Parts: sequence; C-alpha cells; structure tokens
Amino acid sequence: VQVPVYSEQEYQLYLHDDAWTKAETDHLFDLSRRFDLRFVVIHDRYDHQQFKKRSVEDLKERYYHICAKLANVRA
Ligand SMILES: [Ca+2]
Repeated sequence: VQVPVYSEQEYQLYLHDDAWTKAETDHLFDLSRRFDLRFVVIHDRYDHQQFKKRSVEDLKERYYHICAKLANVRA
C-alpha cells in the first residue's frame, strides 16, 4: 500500500480535527512517505519544535482515520 495524497479541498471539507493543524498532518504524511510507514522512525523524527508530543498510537490513529475518511469520500 502507498501513502494516500489528499487535496487541499479534501482536507478542508473532511479531514480537519480540532487538535491537529493541516501543517502537522502534512508533516505526518510527508514522514510516512519518506520513512516507509515505519511509525517508530516517524515518531522519532517528528518535528517537536512546531508540534506537541504525540504517541506512536496517536500518529497511527490520525493516519488511519484519514485513510478511512478518504476511502469513503472517494466512493
Ligand atoms: Ca515511501
């Protein structure tokens, strides 16, 4: 499986979360592409200058909830 790519419109309409910025979400997806979805590595390399402490499970939940939402809105 590949990392999904969402458009700006898809993010605005369907992917916002009160506790996540689009910048952080884009960072998570960029690291997921660069580090082959190895969440221990993504977690270790996360930008903690800009973004708060997230657990590995928090990163996975964000990534996988976006995957499920995109699957539904693209159907
Ligand atoms: Ca990759």
